[PDB]
Amino acid sequence: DKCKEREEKIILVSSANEIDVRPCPLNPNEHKGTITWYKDDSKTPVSTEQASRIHQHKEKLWFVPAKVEDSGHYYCVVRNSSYCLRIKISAKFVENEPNLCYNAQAIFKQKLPVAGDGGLVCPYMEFFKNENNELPKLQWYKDCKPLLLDNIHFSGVKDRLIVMNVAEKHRGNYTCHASYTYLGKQYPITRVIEFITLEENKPTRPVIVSPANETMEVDLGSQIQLICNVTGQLSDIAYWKWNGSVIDEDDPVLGEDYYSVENPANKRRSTLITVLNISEIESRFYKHPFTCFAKNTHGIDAAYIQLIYPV
Amino acid sequence: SSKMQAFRIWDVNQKTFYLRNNQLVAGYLQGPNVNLEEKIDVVPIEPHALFLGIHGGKMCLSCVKSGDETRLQLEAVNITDLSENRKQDKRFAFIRSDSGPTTSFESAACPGWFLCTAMEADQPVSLTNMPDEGVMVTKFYFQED
Ligand SMILES: *[C@@H]1O[C@H](CO)[C@@H](O)[C@H](O)[C@H]1NC(C)=O
Ligand SMILES: *[C@@H]1O[C@H](CO)[C@@H](O)[C@H](O)[C@H]1NC(C)=O
Ligand SMILES: *[C@@H]1O[C@H](CO)[C@@H](O)[C@H](O)[C@H]1NC(C)=O
Ligand SMILES: *[C@@H]1O[C@H](CO)[C@@H](O)[C@H](O)[C@H]1NC(C)=O
Repeated sequence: DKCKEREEKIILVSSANEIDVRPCPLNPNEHKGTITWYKDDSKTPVSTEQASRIHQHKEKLWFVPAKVEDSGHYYCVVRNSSYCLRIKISAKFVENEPNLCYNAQAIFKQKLPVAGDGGLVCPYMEFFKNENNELPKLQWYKDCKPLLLDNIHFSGVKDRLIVMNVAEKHRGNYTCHASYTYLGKQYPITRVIEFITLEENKPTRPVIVSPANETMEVDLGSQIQLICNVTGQLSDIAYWKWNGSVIDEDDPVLGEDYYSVENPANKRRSTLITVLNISEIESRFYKHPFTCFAKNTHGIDAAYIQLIYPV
Repeated sequence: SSKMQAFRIWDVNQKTFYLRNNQLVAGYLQGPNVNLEEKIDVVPIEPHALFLGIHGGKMCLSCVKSGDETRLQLEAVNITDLSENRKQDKRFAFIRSDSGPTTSFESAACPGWFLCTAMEADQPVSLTNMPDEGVMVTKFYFQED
């Protein structure tokens, strides 16, 4: 066919007995032609008369109201004098589980780190804005019981629920409810959101436990190994530097090796070792200290060893 | 450079990242589609500077300008093979700025352009020249797995 054809991986699950809207999932670069919807088979177009339940309006598929028997495939075609693309979407309509104000299959997972103030957003309400560009007044619930939006503990602003001082006690399945007036009639809207609290984990920085800005009596013409012992994530960068320069492979006297050991109790505190093998002590080595650097996104850490002649 | 680490990301409006026609987009994922969430693999250059990528660092995010059109794009380049000393590789680096509990990423190769998502769901992740405008979302929650 003279049309690109594409299938959407994302399957949106909606609630039955409620109004629902489905837009044609096209990237900005695919909005040149008019969109036209079709049902299970790419030849049968969806009704255009707003009076019927499943009908197309404003280039979107409307289920006024949606019913379980509507679960299936639909197609939206973007055609133009010299372009045509057909997307195969998948819609599924469920019903609230026994004595529950929602169905698990429609849960959107939303998380926030504790201690601070955060917000949950009632998904896909954008389609239901009145002609004056306002989203309908939402009423929030937590685990099917009403939620007091006292502007002190919870604040309902537009399409989001601002939660003051997130804590474990806020975990639960919230449901945002709304009522959209379509062609005189009024239909309900609900989205179930599972709120998960994240424990604020510390941004650990690499710690050099050895060397510790010390000196070492070494004889001329001998061979030594300078070991750098760092504690941190295995992903941390630990390396040696001499006179503000890094050890290059082309150095016939200075060769370094790297080896780390994972901590079986806490991966955040594993050991990273960087050994500097000095084949032979040269005069220049006593002129400047060997510095070991450890770093990551958070910060860097430095420690050195200053070689000295034995007294 | 050395090693990489997987991070979870989602903007302040709870949108997550996933691929649509091999193009990174932000939207809301439900139970079944939860597996489509893309984690961000990062390799730290220096503190507050890093390379961003997805799929085990097989593809990296970058900023390229066609004439004057600054755009974000995924390239098939292993994150570890990137070097801060190579001029071209600057396009894959971002500067991490932190505002309390949120983070923001500025393009190292395209100064002034920050990573952003749109208010409307299921839109591609892009770069904004005007973080002040507030029309696009520039704040995210960047947490290491
Ligand atoms: C939300 O409900 C599901 C089942 O419907 C349950 O497994 C889950 O634990 C609930 N979420 C929370 C945060 O309790
Ligand atoms: C590194 O970790 C600690 C440092 O005190 C010690 O138990 C271990 O032997 C050290 N190993 C090396 C090679 O420095
Ligand atoms: C490295 O050390 C040498 C002397 O040991 C010095 O002449 C040189 O300038 C140093 N390198 C830099 C970049 O300063
Ligand atoms: C070691 O010296 C460096 C500067 O050369 C400094 O940054 C570091 O904090 C020192 N280490 C200690 C334990 O004081």
